[PDB]
Amino acid sequence: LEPFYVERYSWSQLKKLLADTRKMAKAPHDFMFVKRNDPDGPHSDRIYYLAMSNRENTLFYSEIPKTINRAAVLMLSWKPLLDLFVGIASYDYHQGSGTFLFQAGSGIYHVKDGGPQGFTQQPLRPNLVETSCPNIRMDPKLCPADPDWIAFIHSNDIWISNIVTREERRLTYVHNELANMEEDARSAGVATFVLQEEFDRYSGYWWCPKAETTPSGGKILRILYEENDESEVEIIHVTDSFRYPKTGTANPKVTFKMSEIMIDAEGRIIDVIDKELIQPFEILFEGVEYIARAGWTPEGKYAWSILLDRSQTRLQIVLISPELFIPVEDDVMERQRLIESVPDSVTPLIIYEETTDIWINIHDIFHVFPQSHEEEIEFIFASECKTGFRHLYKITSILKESKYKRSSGGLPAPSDFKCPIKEEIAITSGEWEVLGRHGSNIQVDEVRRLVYFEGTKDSPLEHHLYVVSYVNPGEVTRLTDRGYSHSCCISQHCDFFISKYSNQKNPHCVSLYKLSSPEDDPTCKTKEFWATILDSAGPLPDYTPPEIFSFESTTGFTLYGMLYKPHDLQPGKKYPTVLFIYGGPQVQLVNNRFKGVKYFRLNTLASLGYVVVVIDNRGSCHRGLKFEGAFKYKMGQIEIDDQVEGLQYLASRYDFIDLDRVGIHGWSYGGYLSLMALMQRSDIFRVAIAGAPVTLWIFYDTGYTERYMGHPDQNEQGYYLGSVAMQAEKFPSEPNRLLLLHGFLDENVHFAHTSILLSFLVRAGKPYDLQIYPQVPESGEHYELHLLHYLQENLGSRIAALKV
Amino acid sequence: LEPFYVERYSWSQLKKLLADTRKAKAPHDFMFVKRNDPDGPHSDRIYYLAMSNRENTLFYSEIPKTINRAAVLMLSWKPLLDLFQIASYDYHQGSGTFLFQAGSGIYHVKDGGPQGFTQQPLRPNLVETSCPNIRMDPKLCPADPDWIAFIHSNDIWISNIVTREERRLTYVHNELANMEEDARSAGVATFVLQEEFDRYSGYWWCPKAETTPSGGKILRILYEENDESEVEIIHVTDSFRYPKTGTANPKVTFKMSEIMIDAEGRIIDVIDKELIQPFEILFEGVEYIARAGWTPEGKYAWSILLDRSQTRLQIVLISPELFIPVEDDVMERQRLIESVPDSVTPLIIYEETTDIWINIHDIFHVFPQSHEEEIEFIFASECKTGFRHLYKITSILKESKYKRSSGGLPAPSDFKCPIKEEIAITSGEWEVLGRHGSNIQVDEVRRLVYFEGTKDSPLEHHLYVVSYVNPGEVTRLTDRGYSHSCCISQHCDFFISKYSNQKNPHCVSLYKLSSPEDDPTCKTKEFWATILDSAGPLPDYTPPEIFSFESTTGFTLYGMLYKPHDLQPGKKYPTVLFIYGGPQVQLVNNRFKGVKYFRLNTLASLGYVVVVIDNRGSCHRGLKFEGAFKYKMGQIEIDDQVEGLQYLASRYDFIDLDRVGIHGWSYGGYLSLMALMQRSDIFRVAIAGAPVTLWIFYDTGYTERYMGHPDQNEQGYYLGSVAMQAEKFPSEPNRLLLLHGFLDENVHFAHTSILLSFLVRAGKPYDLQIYPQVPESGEHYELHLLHYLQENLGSRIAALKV
Ligand SMILES: *C(=O)C1(C(=O)Nc2cccc(CN3CCN(Cc4ccc(Br)cc4)CC3)c2)CCOCC1
Ligand SMILES: *C(=O)C1(C(=O)Nc2cccc(CN3CCN(Cc4ccc(Br)cc4)CC3)c2)CCOCC1
Repeated sequence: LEPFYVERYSWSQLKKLLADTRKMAKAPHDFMFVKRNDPDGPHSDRIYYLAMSNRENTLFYSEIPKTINRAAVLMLSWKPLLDLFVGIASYDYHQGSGTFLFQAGSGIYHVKDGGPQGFTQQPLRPNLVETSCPNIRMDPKLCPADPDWIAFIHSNDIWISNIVTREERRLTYVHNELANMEEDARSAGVATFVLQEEFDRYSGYWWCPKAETTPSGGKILRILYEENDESEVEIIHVTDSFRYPKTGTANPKVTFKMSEIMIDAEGRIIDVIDKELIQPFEILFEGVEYIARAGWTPEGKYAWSILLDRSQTRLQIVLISPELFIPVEDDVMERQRLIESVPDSVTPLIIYEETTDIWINIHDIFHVFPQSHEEEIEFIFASECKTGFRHLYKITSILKESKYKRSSGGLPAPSDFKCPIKEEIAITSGEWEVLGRHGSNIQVDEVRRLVYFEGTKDSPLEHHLYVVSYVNPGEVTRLTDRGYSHSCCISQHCDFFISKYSNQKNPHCVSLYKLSSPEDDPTCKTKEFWATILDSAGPLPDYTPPEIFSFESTTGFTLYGMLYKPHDLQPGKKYPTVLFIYGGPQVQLVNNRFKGVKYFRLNTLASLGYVVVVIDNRGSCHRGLKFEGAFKYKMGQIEIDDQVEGLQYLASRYDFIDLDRVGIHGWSYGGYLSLMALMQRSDIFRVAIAGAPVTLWIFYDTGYTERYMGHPDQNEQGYYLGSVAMQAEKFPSEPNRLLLLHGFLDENVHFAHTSILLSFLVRAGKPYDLQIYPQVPESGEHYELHLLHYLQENLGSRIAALKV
Repeated sequence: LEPFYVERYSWSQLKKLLADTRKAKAPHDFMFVKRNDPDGPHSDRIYYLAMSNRENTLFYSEIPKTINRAAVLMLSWKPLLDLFQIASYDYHQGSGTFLFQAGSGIYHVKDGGPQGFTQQPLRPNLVETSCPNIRMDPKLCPADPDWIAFIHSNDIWISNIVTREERRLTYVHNELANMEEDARSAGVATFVLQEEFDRYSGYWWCPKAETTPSGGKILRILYEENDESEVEIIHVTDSFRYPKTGTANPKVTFKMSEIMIDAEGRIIDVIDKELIQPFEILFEGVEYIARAGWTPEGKYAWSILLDRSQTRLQIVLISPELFIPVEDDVMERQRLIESVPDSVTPLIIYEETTDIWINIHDIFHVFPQSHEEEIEFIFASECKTGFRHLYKITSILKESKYKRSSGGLPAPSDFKCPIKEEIAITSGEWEVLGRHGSNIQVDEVRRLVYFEGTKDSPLEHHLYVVSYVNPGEVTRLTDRGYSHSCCISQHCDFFISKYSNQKNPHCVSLYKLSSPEDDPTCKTKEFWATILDSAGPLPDYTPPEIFSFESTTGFTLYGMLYKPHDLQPGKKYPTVLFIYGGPQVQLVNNRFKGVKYFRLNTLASLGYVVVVIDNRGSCHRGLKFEGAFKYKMGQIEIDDQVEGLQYLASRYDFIDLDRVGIHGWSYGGYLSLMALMQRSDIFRVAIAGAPVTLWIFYDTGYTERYMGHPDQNEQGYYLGSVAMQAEKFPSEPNRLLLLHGFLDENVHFAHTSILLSFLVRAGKPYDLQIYPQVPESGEHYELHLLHYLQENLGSRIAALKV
């Protein structure tokens, strides 16, 4: 078997090759369906959505016709909703009023469409909400109970503002803008760094969906909101500064407040009353580090929250009555009578609790039914805690008065607020997961008593949409077609769904499907294609898709991989191999989706003469908790076995794979594994290129690290064995084998990781290559040029093998 | 001619080679104290600082009245201090008090005063404090050695070492405050003055106490007070005030603490005094306080003041009568301003200009005042002939035409003093040295001045003496064949020389000075004793050859040549040019290069020709030679380097002109980048360590001296800033390697960072090594550099690789 040698391009030639082959718009999303209710007209529904038509991500609408010509294919045209001469990330809407609300740059704007006002046939001028606030307003939201009222965040404080009356009032005085960050670490209504980065919770305030009428003929509006104290939280610097909770250090001090807003009959503010918890957060919610999720019951009787312990191994869904909140009062005497005024019946309610020896994966599935009985609550939730696969469970929990009495002056026991479980029915089950993250949610038809959900049942390589009864769960009907991964949205009216779908051969597509029922059984569901929203571009002419492969592993699981065969393959000749790797939690690289946009350059590599290989090792997602839990406390210790195992699977089954000439490359967790690879399996991997790698888990945040690696105090040996900075001595003593790439201003994986590795590589007298991108298209081009040139001169080419 | 290829070693082999080949401060800050004991054997005790891996500390040696002139006396080092349960020191002849900082503490001891001479180590006595933070820059009051001053959290404090009384004199800085919020300091020299003018202290004791009626006294401290509020701020892995070229330097003034002491040495009172008119009014156009002190009797403070362009120097006398108590009360203040007579004016005793630049030095000697309207002093200047010579000046202290009471502002020449006389003491195509320890010692009895100079050669420093009265015969006291660094005893009967040459490691020796009985002004020297024996020629080290070549520019240029060891006939070798090439430095001279530049030898042992050349701009060749790159930094240095390379090559067939690398640090890293950028044909690889890449990112004091304000020099700043010219770099990799420390506070990493941005944006390849924070860093550097040169310049694979 002869070794193949890649063309040795000059730097100038490689640059040109890359510029020619290079020669990604946000596909429509945030769909909403509004009925036309016009019997004489041709359209059942208008859909609104966000999309890029190098453009503003903006609002569009399309017309859903009552009938189609089933001989032809209908392509909906995109009608601009706004009169435009930055972007719109998200929008808010109120059905009764037809009020849209959204941020675009510095301005909060609003418009009406689809309400009592009727339906525009032309773009609307966005109406700016006037403000006196110096700085940018963030995270605006319509009050669902009065669309004249919005809320927003200015300088880490909650404000409300009336789009009719022009009235603007600050609700919280927790922070002053002209201040030092060491001086002021307090914020209200804003989710802190760890909750954004590690739990994907972006908002920290929640309009109560219902009014309460005042006897005068006015009303009370309400805002549940998280208030955070970051005083005790590590501060770090980047070429400004922010509060980063390093693993094993302090997370922010947290609590629930409730802003109660009295409005008169003319819609002017009478008074604002900031309320606090009757007993400090730490008493009422023992053991709870993070507020993962919060909102309200549909009628606003209770607020709810999903609460986690620091070790993220215990989850509690808790009901919080507005009555548990008493005004913020200076005088002890006056304050003392308020606490007596609160009855002992008004206690917190833990409607659900679960635990695992692995970890809770937080998700966006939680549906509450209307309350049929004061003493009960009925809800759908998803959990891996029963079977080790995320499944939907319909639960009834009893709102028993607690044993604990505040009047007595004692402290509450652990299980004092636990609620009995009347009913806990599994709606789904199997060796596959319900998806509850990154847009994946459920839709509940309360009339037909059905629930639409996305899942891995047909294959862990493809997402499909499914329906099932939550009343007598059995048959799970798949609604999307096989041979594609789907990302779906269901109309609130549950008579339509939209799928964004693709596969390795074909670019993403967006289609609309009409849902029907046979007249004899409403619970049974069929789908018919209705219209295209976004036509697939079509197979890329210059792009050759990889083949998906699998192999039963010695670890007892199937492992899936992608193999990019060298273009123009020669017989008898063995080729140099590049392993591209992520291999960390919460991510799957290997699935039936178009990889031609993001991983187009794995194709470019194949074109130069490299075998390219990707493998989802254990710890990767869409394979259930047991498969994910394999590296718990042992990050870095197993992933490279699985990668090597798969590489030897392929090498015995194909002989164009030259095992003497394997390179590995990855960003973030991949950068980490690329370093671990050269360190542990020096005999397999000739070169390792580490992009922005984790090199020292003690330099990484609480929410992520402690979930997978525990508190460092109780896992020094795992933290040590998983930290490449601490094991510098194990790298090769010959150069041209280790390449480090890092953004200087990285705020997720600090440059700190790369510098601390560099000081330890120097102490250990080890060689290294480094590249830095100090601030942007120009950086990307330099990366790809440097990567291809490094692989050529140090792996692929003639001169590379001479160099040893 | 068949090309030599260096043995291709592995990383682990090279690391081992460096480690095998790898297998302490010389006596300094000397002082001579007379024994004054007729029956005893010794004339003098000498105190000095030295290490014998060890703490730098105080030692003394015994100078014998006589020696056996057949033998060689090695002085033995007696430790003066007892180990505690030192970088500098102060001394007070009359009392024999030593004062010095050792770690966090200020200690003191007595030797050689009335209390006599110890025969054993003394126990350092701690100066007790209530101050939370570390005390800096302790100094004895020359008027009363019970009192010291020191700096604490950027304010001046005093402390009596007998009474233990402690008092803060200035209230300018709040320690517990944001560094951006509080930017005032007192008695402390700011970044640019330490870093670009080597002034380290910001306050000066008046050397005399004025007696009061009560039997008490008044002690005086002149101090600088700085406001750094408008100065740019930069942050490193805290933050500090860095004046970027063309931006604001600190706001500066003179202040004076009057300290009333009673007859038992208790502080009665402390009065803070400010200039009667602001600094900007009294000293028009002055930006920098370069130097300051007192006249020997304490009648005047003195100062050497520079303009922003560093082309005007003034020496100014400042009477204490010029300061008034700080009074926020308008009525009181006006009354105080009226009470100070118009006859009391700053006296500019000297003023000079140049179209090149002023070079600040440490030479300034004031003679005892013999008349009230005359001051007699010795200064040094390049401004008359373009070489630094000593001038004896007498200036007339007339009453000024400006009268404060007329409510006007003074005109630019109102404070200028007539020059009664200006006499050259030295002259010639050579310079008096006045920096890095070089100064004069004036003998006021025999009317002679000892000084250091390049008179005999630009490659050797020598000690010289000459009369300052009928200047003529300059006598060389040090011996030819060595570069010397010297200190003269205050009694002027001895001198010490730390000397070396290319072949021999540094040595320190004591010489006795004598006069023939018939002429005290004639001076001879006799060897007396060795203070530190030379290690002897290094066994493993092979000294380079000093060469020179007559440049087309019309100057002799000097270089050093390391011939490749075990030289083969008919074979040509790869050449490493090592470079600094910048102002204020000379790499090529007759000194031992076996410590600092030992690795240039290692290179030659591996089969590399090594070249070093002092291009124009380098020092010790006078102001005209230095002035070559005025406004044009980066545009001429590499021509000289290449001229000397081409010269060596057309004389030696063993230089492979097709395989030249260049390497340096700082200015040398700059020129290494400039080299590959302008002379791509000559240089295969540039290794740039801590390069300046953007002249607007460097400081005021240095950059504006050599390049002026950026507005006056758009083209020089552009052409001299390599980061502005990233597109002129090679498109082929393994030619450019950058080395930087992330924490550099002189050449910020920012220079490397901005360069990388433009290299990326221009699609250019580069290599990078970083030292994040320590002897392990140096070893890795040496290891990466030798291996890099092997792989990419001098080995067989290197030739193949192209
Ligand atoms: C890690 O999580 C994180 C990071 O991912 N950083 C990062 C930096 C730079 C680029 C990317 C995107 N990535 C997309 C896939 N490409 C594959 C590839 C391209 C080109 C070639 Br020639 C081969 C393979 C690589 C680049 C991601 C993000 C969070 O913060 C820390 C850094
Ligand atoms: C520039 O002025 C400055 C600087 O000099 N930095 C610096 C950093 C690290 C080391 C040195 C010491 N330098 C001594 C001379 N060596 C000669 C040599 C050694 C080894 C080999 Br293999 C060849 C030649 C080189 C290193 C100096 C200091 C001021 O601030 C900016 C950085």
